[PDB]
Formats: sequence, C-alpha cells, structure tokens
Amino acid sequence: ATPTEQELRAELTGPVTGAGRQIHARGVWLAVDDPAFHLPRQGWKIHLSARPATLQETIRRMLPAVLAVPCHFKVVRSGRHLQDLNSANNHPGSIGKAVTIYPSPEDVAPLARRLAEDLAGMAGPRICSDRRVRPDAPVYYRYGPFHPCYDINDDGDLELVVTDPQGNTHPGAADDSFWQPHWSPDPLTGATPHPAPSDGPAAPVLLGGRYRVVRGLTRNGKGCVYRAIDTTDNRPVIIKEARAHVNEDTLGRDSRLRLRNERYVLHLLRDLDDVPKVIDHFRHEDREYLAITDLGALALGQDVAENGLYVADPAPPGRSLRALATALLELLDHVHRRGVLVRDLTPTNVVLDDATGRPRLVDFEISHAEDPQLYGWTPGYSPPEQERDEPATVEADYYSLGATLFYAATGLPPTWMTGDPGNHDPRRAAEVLAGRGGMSGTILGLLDPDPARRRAAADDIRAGRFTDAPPPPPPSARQRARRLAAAIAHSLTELSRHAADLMSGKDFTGGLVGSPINLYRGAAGMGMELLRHDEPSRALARGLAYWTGGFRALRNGRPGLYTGDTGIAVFIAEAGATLGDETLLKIAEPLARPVLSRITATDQHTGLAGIGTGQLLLWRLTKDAGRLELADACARRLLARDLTAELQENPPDYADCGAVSRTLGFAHGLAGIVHFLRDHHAATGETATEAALHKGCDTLLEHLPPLLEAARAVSAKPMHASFCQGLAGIGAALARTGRDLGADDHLQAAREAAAACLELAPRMYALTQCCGLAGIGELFLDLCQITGDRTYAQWADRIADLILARAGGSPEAPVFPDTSLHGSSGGWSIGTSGVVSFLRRLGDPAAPRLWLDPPAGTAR
Amino acid sequence: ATPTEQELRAELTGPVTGAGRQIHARGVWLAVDDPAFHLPRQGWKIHLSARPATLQETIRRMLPAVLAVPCHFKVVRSGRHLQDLNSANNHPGSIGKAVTIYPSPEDVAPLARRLAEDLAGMAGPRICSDRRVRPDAPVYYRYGPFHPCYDINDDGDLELVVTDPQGNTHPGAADDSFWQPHWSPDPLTGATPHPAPSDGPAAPVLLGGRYRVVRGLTRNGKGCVYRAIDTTDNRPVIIKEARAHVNEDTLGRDSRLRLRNERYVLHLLRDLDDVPKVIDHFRHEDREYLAITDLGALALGQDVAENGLYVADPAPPGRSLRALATALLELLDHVHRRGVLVRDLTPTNVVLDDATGRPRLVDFEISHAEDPQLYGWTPGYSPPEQERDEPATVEADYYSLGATLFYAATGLPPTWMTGDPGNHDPRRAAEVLAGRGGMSGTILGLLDPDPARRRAAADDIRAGRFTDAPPPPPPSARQRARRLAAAIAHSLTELSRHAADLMSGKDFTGGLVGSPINLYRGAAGMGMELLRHDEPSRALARGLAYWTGGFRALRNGRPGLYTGDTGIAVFIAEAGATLGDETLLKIAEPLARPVLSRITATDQHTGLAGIGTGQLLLWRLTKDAGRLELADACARRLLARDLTAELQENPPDYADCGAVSRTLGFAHGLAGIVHFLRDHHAATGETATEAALHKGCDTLLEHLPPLLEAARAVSAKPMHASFCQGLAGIGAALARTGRDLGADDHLQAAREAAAACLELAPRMYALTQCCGLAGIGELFLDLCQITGDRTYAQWADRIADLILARAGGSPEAPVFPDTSLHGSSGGWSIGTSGVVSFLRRLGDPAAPRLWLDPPAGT
Amino acid sequence: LAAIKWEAPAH
Amino acid sequence: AGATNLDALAAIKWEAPAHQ
Ligand SMILES: Nc1ncnc2c1ncn2[C@@H]1O[C@H](COP(=O)(O)OP(=O)(O)NP(=O)(O)O)[C@@H](O)[C@H]1O
Ligand SMILES: Nc1ncnc2c1ncn2[C@@H]1O[C@H](COP(=O)(O)OP(=O)(O)NP(=O)(O)O)[C@@H](O)[C@H]1O
Ligand SMILES: [Mg+2]
Ligand SMILES: [Mg+2]
Repeated sequence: ATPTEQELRAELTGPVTGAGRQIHARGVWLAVDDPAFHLPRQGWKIHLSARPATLQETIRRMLPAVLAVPCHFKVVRSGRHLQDLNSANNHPGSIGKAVTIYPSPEDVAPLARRLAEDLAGMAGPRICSDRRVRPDAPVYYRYGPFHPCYDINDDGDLELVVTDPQGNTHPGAADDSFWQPHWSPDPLTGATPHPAPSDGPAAPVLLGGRYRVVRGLTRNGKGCVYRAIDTTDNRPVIIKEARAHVNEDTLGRDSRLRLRNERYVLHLLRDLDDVPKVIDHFRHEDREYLAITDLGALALGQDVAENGLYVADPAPPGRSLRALATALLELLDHVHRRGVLVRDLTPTNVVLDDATGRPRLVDFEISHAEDPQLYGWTPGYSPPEQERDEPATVEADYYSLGATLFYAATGLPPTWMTGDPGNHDPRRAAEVLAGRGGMSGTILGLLDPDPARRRAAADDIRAGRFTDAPPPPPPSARQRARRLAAAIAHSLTELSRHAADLMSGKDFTGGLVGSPINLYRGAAGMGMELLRHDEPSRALARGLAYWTGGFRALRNGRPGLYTGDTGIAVFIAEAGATLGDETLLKIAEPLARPVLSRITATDQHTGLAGIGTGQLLLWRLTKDAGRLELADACARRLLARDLTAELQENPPDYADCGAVSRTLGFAHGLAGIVHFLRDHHAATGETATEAALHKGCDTLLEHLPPLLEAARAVSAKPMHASFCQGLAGIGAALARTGRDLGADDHLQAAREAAAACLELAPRMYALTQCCGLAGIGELFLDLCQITGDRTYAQWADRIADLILARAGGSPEAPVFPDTSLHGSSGGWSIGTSGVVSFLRRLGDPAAPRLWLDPPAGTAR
Repeated sequence: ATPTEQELRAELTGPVTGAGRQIHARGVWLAVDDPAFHLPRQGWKIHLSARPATLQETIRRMLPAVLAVPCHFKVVRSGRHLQDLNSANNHPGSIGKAVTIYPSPEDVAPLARRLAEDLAGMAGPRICSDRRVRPDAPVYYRYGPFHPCYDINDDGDLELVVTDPQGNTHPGAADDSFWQPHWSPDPLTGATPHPAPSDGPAAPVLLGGRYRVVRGLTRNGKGCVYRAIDTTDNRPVIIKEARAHVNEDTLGRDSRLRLRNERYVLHLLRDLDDVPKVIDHFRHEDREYLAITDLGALALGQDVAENGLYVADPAPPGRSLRALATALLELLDHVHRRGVLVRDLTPTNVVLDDATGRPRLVDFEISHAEDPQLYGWTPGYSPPEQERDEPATVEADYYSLGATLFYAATGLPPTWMTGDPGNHDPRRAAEVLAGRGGMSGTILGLLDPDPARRRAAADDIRAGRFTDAPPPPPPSARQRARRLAAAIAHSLTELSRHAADLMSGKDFTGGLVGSPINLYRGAAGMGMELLRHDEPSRALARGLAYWTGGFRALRNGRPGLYTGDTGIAVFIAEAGATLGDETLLKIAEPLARPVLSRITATDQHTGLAGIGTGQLLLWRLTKDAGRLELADACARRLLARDLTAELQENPPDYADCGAVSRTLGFAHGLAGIVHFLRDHHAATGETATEAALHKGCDTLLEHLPPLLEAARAVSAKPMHASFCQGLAGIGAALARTGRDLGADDHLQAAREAAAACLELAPRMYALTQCCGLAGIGELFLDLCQITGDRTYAQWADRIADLILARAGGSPEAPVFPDTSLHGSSGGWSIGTSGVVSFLRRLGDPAAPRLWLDPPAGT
Repeated sequence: LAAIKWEAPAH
Repeated sequence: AGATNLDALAAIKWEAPAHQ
C-alpha cells in the first residue's frame, strides 16, 4: 500500500476523538496525548513493528487496546516514511519501531500482553533493540527515555541518556541491543543484568547453528554476512543473512527476496569458476541464510590497502593494472553472455584468489535476470543512471568497472558527494587519477558519461590497446592562486551556512549526535578560523562566540581543549580581543578553570597537556595570572607518573591501531606532551620541565625510525601520516622543539617525517586537519616558517593541489567533504574550517598555526 | 574566637594530604577532593553545624571519620564566612551548614552516626531543612542535589531539582523544610514516609508554656513571631522566638541574648501601657520563646495600607499627621526618660490602638541599655550613623521617627539603595514628598544630615505647631528634558552592565535562578529594549540574541510569551530583522511551536492569548504562514470554551484585589484575552473573533464600575492601578479596542481608568512596567497617541517626573529600584529596561508600546 | 543578661 | 518459486561476533 499521512490520519481521527486525545505530527510522527496521562521523562516503552499495509491494519488492530488505558503514543507519518525507517541505509537500530507507546509503569505489564494477543499473527521486522512478548506477535518493549535528554561524553559529543536513582546519566541509547537497568525490573518478567561472579574470569559464549560455525565479517543492516566453517566437511563457507521485512520495496520485495534473487543468479552462473557456488539455503525462525563457497580471503579494497597499488605494465607480479582490467572484463563478458548484469561490481565485491590473486565476483544482491529489476547502487562506483533506477545496461557494469580500476590505481574512490551535480564529471576523476596506472584514458573512458565511449574503452581493453593519458600542472601560480582565492571565498559562504545550521538546531535532530560548541566539531574551531577573515566572517564569529557562551551556561561539560571547555574559552577570549568586545572577555573569564586533581587524562586531545597548552594561549591573550597558574599546575601534575604508561601494553599485539597514537601521536600520545612541556618551558623556563623535555624528545626519536619505515611500506596506511595519530603530529612537535631548544637532531627528524608524509599524501582518504591532507600541509609550511627552505613551500603547494583536486562542485564552488566522505560539515578538525585554515596560511606563511603556535602580529 | 582561613587550612591540609586528597577553594568553601571517590549527582548528604569558636575543633574531630571512607567534603572558608552564614540577613536556609559531606550511600548512615558520637555536646545552629542524628550533637542529614541541576518552573524561572527513578524533576529546596524522597529510604531510620500526612491541621501549637499559636506574623530572619491564644488566661498574646547561635555577634551575642535584651528593656518600660509587657519567658532544647501582651492587630505600615495616608490636620478622623507625630513623640520622650533608646522606630514597630491614642511600640530588640550596643538597622528608616554603628543616640531615634513619618504621609519608604551614596540625602526625600502633610518641613528636619536640625525639629514639634514646608519647585522645563536624557543614557550603560553579569553567569548561583532568557526578566526583554537605541546598544542586543539562541538549545522550556519561548522568538526574530541579520532569523524560525493540544491556560502571561499575540508579532515580522496558523489555533482554542458564561454565573466570588486580576486584568484575565482577540480580528477579520471580542468587551465594561469604586476608595491598593493586574492593563486593552472598533464607550472606559491610575500613581510601590509607574505612564501616552489630546502627554510627563524623583543615585547618573527596594536589575517587566521603554516613548510619542502594539519601521 | 524557663514542651 | 528457504530449524543466535 505504502500509504501517506492522509490514510493514517483518517484511521486515527476516528477513535481518537472517541476518547478525546488531540493529535498532531512532528518530524516523522503523528502523536496522540491523553489529558489525564502525564508523560514521564523515562520508563518502559512499547514498540509495535509493522510495514505499510500492515501499518494501516496495525493502527486499526491496536486502537482497541491503547485507548483502554491512560497513555500517550506516536505513529509513523507514512509508509514511505516507514520505508526509509525500515531501510538499513540510515539508522540500523530504529527499523521496525513503527509505533511507540508510553503508558504508566504498572499499566505496561498487562497492556503489552493484551496488545500481543490482539495483534497475534500480524507481521513485521524484528526489533533487535527490544525484548519481545511472544514469537507470534509483533510486540516488543524497552527501557529508554521518553523525553530527549542529553549528557556529554568524554568525546565532547551529546548523548541520549536515562537516569539512575542517584541521578547518574546512562546512555539509554538504542545500540541494536537491549539492556535492562539495574534499578527498575522488567514489567512483563522480573530480571537482572550480570551473573554471580563479579570482576572474575569471564568467557563469552558464541556458537553456530545447524552445521556452520561463524566469524563476523560485516557491520550492519540487511544482514550480517558471516565467514564460517562447515562442520560436516570442515570446509570454509560464507553465510549471507537476510532479516525479514528489512529493505521492503514499493513492490513488497524485502531483503529475503533479494537473497533469493542472488541464489537464482548464482544458479544461472553455475558453470563459471570465478563465481560463488550456493551449497545451502536455510531459514531460522525469521532470518534467511544463503550459504555459498569461500572464494578467497581478500577483497580488492583490503588488498589494495595492504598490498599497494596496481601500476602500469610491469611492477610487482601481482600489481599489474592491465592484468586486472583484462581479467575483470573477461569475467564480466562471461556473466553478460549468460544474460546477467552485475549492477554492483565494486572493490568490496571482487575477491582475489589466495594463491594467484585473480579477480572473482561476489554479491549479486541487486543483479539482473528478469525485468522487475531491484533498486540499489553504491555511491561513487555506480553510474548516475542507477541512482535513478533506470533500466540496467551493460554500460552500467562497464562504468562501475572503470571506477573499481580507478580505486585499484589510486587507493581511494572517485569523489562523490550527496547532492553535488559534479559527482560524475570525468575531468574531476582525471585530476585525482593523474595519469597513473599506465592505462588512464581507457579507465576515464570507462567512466565517461556517454555509454558508447565506455563501450569503446572496453573494446580497447579486450583488444590489448590501452590508452596512457597524463595530466597538466597549474599556471606559474597566477591561476593556482586564483583557484585558492575562489576556494576560500566559497568555503566561507559554505561556513556561514554550516554555522546557521548549527545555531538553528537542525543537527540536534539526530538521536545521540553532535557537539555544538567544542573546537573539534562545534562552533569554537569554526569561529576561531572565521576570525582571521573579512568583516562578515568576523560578525559570524562574534555571533558564534555569544551563541557558545550562552549554550555552555548551566549544563554539564568536559574540560578538554579539543573536546571541552579550554578551547571554548580560548575562542571566546580571542574573539572578544580581536573584535574589541569587552563583554565577550567577561564571558570567557570564568570558563576553563577545572579542578585538575580530578583529570586523569594527560594527552593533547582531552587532558592536562592540551589543557595546559590552552591555558598558556589564554594567558598570552589575557595576562591572567590564574591562567598561567593553571598551565603550571598542568606541567606540575604531568611530571608525577611518567614511567607506568610506557610499560602497559603487554597482552595487546602489534598492528597498533591504538598503540601508535596512544603511545606516540600528537592527539593521544607523547608528542603532544612534549609540545606542551616545550610551551611551558618557553613561557617560564623551569628547570624541571626541561629534563622531561629531553627525555620525551629522546624517546620519540628512539621510536621514530620504525614508524618511518612503516609509512614508507606498501602496507602503509593514512593513519601513519596523520597529524592526530602519526607522523604529521610528531613532525609538528619536533619542528618546534628543535627551533626553541636549538637542536639540529629534532629538526632533521621533522624533515624526515615531513617527507614520509609527502609520499603518503595522495593515498590519504580525508582532506581534514586531524586525519587528512591539511594537517600534512600544515607541518610542511610550519617547517617553511622555521627554516626558510621554500622547498617546504612547494610541498605545501602540492598538498593544496591535492586538496583542491579532491573537492566537489568544481573550482568556482569547491565544497570539501567530511570524514563521512559523502557530505560536508563546518567543523574544524574534521571538516571545512580546518581546510580553510590551511588554504589561508598558504598565502600567509608567517601567520601562526592554530592551537599549536601562540597569537601573533601580521597574522590576524 | 574566629579562626582564619590559614588556621583552618593548616588543620585540614595536615591530614588531608595523608589520605591523598587535594584541597581547592571556591566561593566560601574549601573543598577537599578524594580522587578515588566518584561523586553521584544527588543523594543523602550530611551537614555539620558549628560556630567560629568551634569550627576548628569540629574539623578536628571530623577528619578521622571523613578521611576513613571515600567521600567529598566542603568546609566554610573562614570564621567570618561562617558568621555571614549563620546570620539570617544572608541566606536563611543555609544557617548552620558549616561542613558538608557527600559519601557513598552504603556509608552514609554509619558515617553519620560516628561523627555524631564523635562530636556530641558540641553546639551550633539547628538546621530546620535537615533531619537530626541525636539531640545532643550538631550532626544533620538531608537528600538533595550534589551538582547544580536546574529545571524550569511554570514562572519561567530555574530551580535546583533532583530526579526520581522515572526521571521527574523535584525541587530539592534547601531553604524549605526537610524533604523525603518517595524513592530512597532514610539511611538511618530505614523507612520512606512523607510529611504530607498531617498538613490538614487547623493548628497544632502546644508551646513549652502551653501556648496555642494560630497564625504567624512573618517568619523572616533569625526568629519567627507568632500569634498566640494562651490557654490559662485565654487572652491573646504575641510570642517571639529565638534560635540558638543564629546571628552570633562579634562578641558572641546570640538571638536569645537579643530576646533577653528585649525582656530587659520591656521590664524597664513596665509602667507604660503603650509597651507590650513581658508576661512570660521560657525555653526548651535550644529554642527560646518570649510571650508579651498583644496590643492590637495591624501595624502602622499595614494601617496606611488598608486605611489611608496621614494628612494635614483638617482631615478624616483617624488621619491627622500632626496627631500621629505628637503622639509618637510623647511616647518616645517617656521612653527616653528611662534611657532605653528605641533604635528601630519604624512603621512596622508602631502598632495602632482602637483608641484615639493609637501609637504603641512593640520591638526594642537592639535597643540601648548598657554601652555595648547591639548592631542592627532597618534600611531607609535608620540613620546613616546606625549603619556605621555609631553609639546609641537620641538624635538617631529622631531621624528614624522622622522617617516613620514620611512613610505615614506618602505611603512608601524613602528611596534607599544598597551602595548608594545619596541614600540619606534629605532633599531627595523632599522630591518624593511634595508638601503633602502638615509638618512637611518638620519631617524633612528630622531627616536632616545634622543631628542638631533633627533635635531642633523634634523640639519644634514638642513646642507646639509644626513647620509646614512647600515643595521644592521645578523652575525649569528644558532642563528636565536634560535630566531625562541623562536617565536614558546612564540606564543604557547600566544595562550593558546587567547584560554582562547575565551572560557570564555571575547570578546563576542559588536554589532559584531568574529566567536568564525570557522577556519578563531575562535577556529577551533587555535586548528588545536595547534594539530601539543606537548601535552600541543594538550590538549588545545582537550579542544577547545569539546568547539566547544558544542557551535555549537542548533544555526544558515553557511556551509563554512573557515567561517562555514565544517572546524569546519574537525578540530573536525582530533582532535579526532590524540588524539585517539572516542567521538570527534562521535561529528564530523554529523556536515557539508548541502543541496547543496541551496548554491548559488562557493568558497573555503564559497562555493561549499571549501565545497568539506573540505568533501574530512573529508573523508580521517573518511573513510565515505557520505563525498565523498558530494564532488561529490559539483563537479557536479560546473560542471553544465559554469563559464568559462562568463569569456571568458566579461573578464576585472570593472578592479581594488579587482576585480581580485573575479575572479581569491584562496579565492573567480578560483584558489581555480581549487584546489578543482584537489583534486576531485585525489580522484576519473573521466574524467569530469579532463576536467573541464584543462579548468580552461587554463583560469587561460590566464589571469595571466596582473595580473603579475600589480604585477611588480610601484603601486604594496599588494592585488596582497596576498594568499587570488592574486599571492600567484594562485601560490599555480598551483604548485599542475602542480605537479599532470605533467604539467610543470603550475609549471612555480607558479615559476614566487612566484617571483612577493618575490618582494612585504617587502611592505606587514600584517604577516598573508590571507592578508600577511604567505601566501607568505607558497607558497615558497610549491615550495621547490615540486621541491627539496632549493632556495625556502632560499626564505621562508627570509620571516620568515621579519615577525620576524616586530613582536612586545622582541626578546625572540614576539607578532605579526593582521588586526589592534596595536593588537594581535589567528585567523588563520588573526592572530597568522597562523603565527605559517608557522614558523613551515619552520622547517618541508615535512609537509603539512593546508587545502591545505591532512594529513598524518604514 | 541572664535566665530562661525550661518546660518539657512538644515538637 | 522453486527457490524457497528450506525447513525452519532451532536457532541459537545470541550476539555479534568478531570485528571485520
Ligand atoms: N564468496 C565469497 N568469497 C569470499 N569473500 C566473500 C564472499 N562473499 C562475500 N565475501 C566477503 O564478505 C562480504 C560480504 O558482503 P556482500 O556479499 O558483498 O553483501 P553485502 O555486504 O550485504 N553488500 P550489499 O549486498 O550491497 O549490502 C564481502 O564484502 C566480501 O568481503
Ligand atoms: N504586643 C504586640 N502586639 C502586636 N504586634 C506585636 C506585638 N509584639 C510584637 N508584634 C509584632 O512585631 C512585629 C514587628 O517586629 P517583631 O515581631 O517585634 O520582631 P522583629 O521583626 O524581628 N524586630 P527586629 O529584630 O528589630 O527586626 C509587628 O509585625 C507586630 O505584629
Ligand atoms: Mg557487498
Ligand atoms: Mg520589627
């Protein structure tokens, strides 16, 4: 049926006035409120699952029970709304929560049972976040908040929480997992959380079903597909999962039927050796499972990550791009000849052989056999025609092959952003794929928007006549500088937009999302950068400063510099100062003044080190003796326990996803502490801090060479060069300890780190300050400032060329993507604000680096 | 006797570093923090009471136990801090809270019992707001918040609260009595019984002397004074209470010692029948009580309230200022003959008799007997010397008498602002007093700075006929306009000050915080007023607007226009519009959009009527159709009910002035509803609203005559003329209805209302828009603009002069009292911004009244 | 000053 | 519709596993 607001409204407006509970809709809900029922702030709520046609029938079936008691409740706006809400794509844990019912605690226990028996036989998804009453009915229940209350986490972000009897917040958040609280019971059946042993040995119990053992392998949504072992064979198997009524089409085709389409296509491809075999298909209760064969250990995504790029003609044996193209199109030709379209050939759906490393196709979820056609596409890799569910064509497959080869040749996907008309411009891909891989023009033709050109390129491929096309640089700065100017202009307007969206409250919509104030994500960093610009941007900065000052008032917070209050105070004070606004200075005066004996954290991101640096920035701003006093307290409390943290990682193994950062990095490791103690020694010249400075710098140099060799490996990853986590942060710290302590050793270490970063640049995923190109370029032009080499200037220019070549919306309107890749945001560390910071200093190298160098003249 | 902060700091820092805890000092507390203890957000805390003399040893016996178990605790910073704290003039709810301890629930009851025995026999101010462990020890405990969590109340104000297992807020009122949470058990008893059991009692009483208290004549300060029936004699009497160690003087002098001072002074005045006589003096535990003959009901203050003023001798029988003056002075001289200086001779200490010889004095607590005098002074009536605690003087008493008169003759006390040098300037008093009363010059002589003049004027009274002085005349007009300019300028900069204090959080401390955002008192009103001025003030308004947008995000609200979000949205939107700021408009775009399916109030202040007026303002600003739709919803919801039938059913039930407001007045009753309905009909012109308007306007004109009867009467209470509750609001609604409906009888109602107001203006207890002169003058220039008269212009200018002459501070740098006579604030309805709105419109007649009229620029 | 009268009383 | 799920069996499914 997929009904609209009107049908649901009618069926409601009936009985609703029968008990006189006036109705209204907000966001996505249509809610009715009993006047005799006072809705509490949290408790046990009832979720009814359903789907469109079952939604209309569900409304009708449920009214009898719900109006029999005093309670409040909300209903979904429409079946299109319930379709998005039942799609895995956006929120995986809020699928099936079609109707929510809030009654009084005693009333819950019976009401749930009555609703069950009266909805017995109604069908809908399973709500993973709730317990269920009976397996014949679509009735579930949870403990959670009824009003959207938020408390702040150690990250600085705002989280939905429920409150315990001692007033302590608890993320009542729906984590696709139900947890009952210790204080209240469980209205239908009393219960408790943890077993008799307390802080004693624990052994989690996980096991397979009929005759398959499992091992993870996918995040969320339609189905957690699993790697497995076949006990009656002990062969390795792969198990695809489908959850009933998830991803239900406008024709009533749900994920299970996608799985059946996949089984059917696999049967139609039964005689191909590079396609999975279907072994078994079984359902359990309400979950369908398709058991196919294991076809290699690594996808192309993972393989290009850990085994390097696919390069022109020769290069290492496995890594020949032309070999890859030929094999892929041979296989694709086989599939097409069998009357099947892949529709979704992407680096994650090609598995290379464990021995020969030859491509094999998997995931035929949306593949085409007969002409009903399944909707579905993969951002950036699927052609736009597929975004607009147009008739599948062979040339669609050719396009996605071109994109898969693009990734194999560069290690990142073709830039695609939600809502950007430029998404599929081939010149845009040209700028990133800078002639590399040998064949380039051929793969650019595979991505050409004219389908005939894709056919011609695939012809080139089958013939063996590949096209090797190159890219050109930028006119002796004049046009490069014109491009930078326009980049900054449009980014500024985009920032006005993001700032308005922040202060108007839009993104607060997300349950469990965002930090509106701090430096890392919120207004503080945004406005700090906005200050360095024209009078409109400075007006927006003053606005953001007052906004943050008020928002911070009378709510709980954290003391961090990147997560918390110290950065907020630095921003507000700095804005007051440069604007000449004494009331902003008054507002900042009481802000970042923590206990410090409570803070156990010692890193730049959230504790002591970053707090100390921020307090020194404030002192240099305000000549406030309390601020220097706090910075000195930071150094003093940081020298107490150096030894233990070095030697506390023995059971965790190497891979160093956490270890490289949490031990050495600037954000979380001792590079930032080195940076702070250097700052403090400059400010004061204390004799004790100097010793620790030498100790930490020496240990940094001690451990650096392995990291440098790691970054220069094929196996190397962006993490290695990042400012937050890897080499860029360490280099930025050492560039300054050298200078200030007159150490040649330190500056040389910085130079080597800088160069490793230079080589990792193009492979970097994000463009942002914490995780991407801007942090690198910042180290580069830092070194420029310290050691007028001007070769570092050229390096930074390369970084900027990359950043710009990875923007959307063409040059006149760049818009730079988030850590989310597909959209932009205005945050500083993870978004466009920091990118602007870098692009700004590129023309003002004398200006200090933000949050690392102190305020200065000719730099505002 | 009183330790230093360093003696305390030594005593503490010793052991505290022994358990690894760290000291940090904030406010008036020295807080020691155990790093291994995680402080929950609410629960059972323990208070220890002590005195400067005993705080040092209290810490001593305390540290063992507190440092044994994991917990957090705070100690008052020094001995002078504890003196402030045990004085009732400071925080009456925080007397005795010398040491506060936050431990783990598991450890509360034990930790409490131990400390109790470990103290024991030590003495301190009992804590009414807590329960008590043992009646020989100074240990107490209560359930309250440990961190300032603030929720919004129906007034728009913020109050501390704790949260129940269902997440519901509950004011953890520390001031009020002890409070039992229904969800947690008393750690010591082990049960959970509430005290709402026996609130039914008509009385309980049963004093130590077996005295039956019936009602209490105030509870403020160290002690509470009660009305007693008596059981032996069964003749009515007054009983004053003293609480131990509350108000400890620097010499160790207690409230009980002050009560014994009273007993002694009364003993010395036994032969006079105009003194209460001692009758009884008893105690039990550490609460003391003194019982004296009841002289009468209604004090002089109340007398000038419920009856009238005292005027020139040929006046009503009760009313003779010279009679009151001379009677007071004969009684006073009798008292002087015995020494015994009164020191607190104030309208509240003169109780009137049914006889012609009315004046009688009833409280000589801080009176003179021996040379070690007691400190204490009542603002405005006491002389400056007494604030500085100069030795007891007969001339000081003459000053206080000259102020008691002055009040009797003007109905209000002399303007006196904490921190104001001008405080006792006698010519400033001359302005408030325009020569009304017989002994005008004598009243001013008793208030002179030189005690010789006071002595001479008292002797002049005694000698026979009194000095009759004419007003200080204003010989200038243009210079008055200069004074107006000065007032506005200085109030603007003073606003800047209040705004800075607001946004930096300075005043957020307290178990109740005034709304920092809304129109009535928070930012919205401040900024709305600041918008009408020049660019420094417009800039501050922009800052306030963004600050409000930020503060408002992700916290509780209320939909109000005056208390809540609708006025907030009006302000943010208007600031965006005038400043040319589009992001302010985007910040306002989603703000005031409540469900009207809830909202059970019909009211300009917090209900459908005010929501509607505000949404019409928003609409006219933003041209947003949802805003008009919300106005329509408000009107439809109003029309669905038949309030007027219930008015015509039972009209004058529970009739007193306060009752008038809830029915007819603009703030809470029909006048504001009518204002909204007229606005809706103006916006749309639908028939249903015009019918409703006619019904309501008629229902108003029907009941106006009795209200005008009371407003012209002897009693003449101020609430009758106030804008929020009485004639200024009704008249302001009807000026506009009679304008837009071309109904001249409406205009006539407004004119007569304005007249009544103008008669009550001088006696009004405030300069502010809600409860004082500002609303009156606002009505006056309403009528000027509507009815090109200009006689209303003169009326408004008069009100302006009255506000000015009752202002604090200098002439070129004035500050205005708020609802609390010795204080200044930026609240619009209750403070300085509203005063500014009026003083501004006085110079721009054809400019709109804020919130009452729509805006128009070009 | 001096003196006070103590009678058992009620709470 | 010869592509059917096949007999329902008793499922032991409890929680998430691994991290890939
Ligand atoms: N036959 C196979 N051999 C080897 N690896 C496989 C095989 N099937 C799946 N995989 C791996 O496990 C993942 C399974 O997910 P996949 O089959 O692509 O469906 P999916 O994750 O749901 N993508 P989609 O169907 O578009 O939502 C793939 O990304 C591969 O990494
Ligand atoms: N005999 C009495 N007859 C009538 N009222 C009395 C009598 N004795 C006391 N009062 C009351 O005393 C009040 C004036 O203050 P009082 O109750 O004496 O204590 P107080 O306010 O604490 N004086 P002070 O300590 O100087 O501030 C008036 O409101 C009277 O009602
Ligand atoms: Mg896949
Ligand atoms: Mg008194």
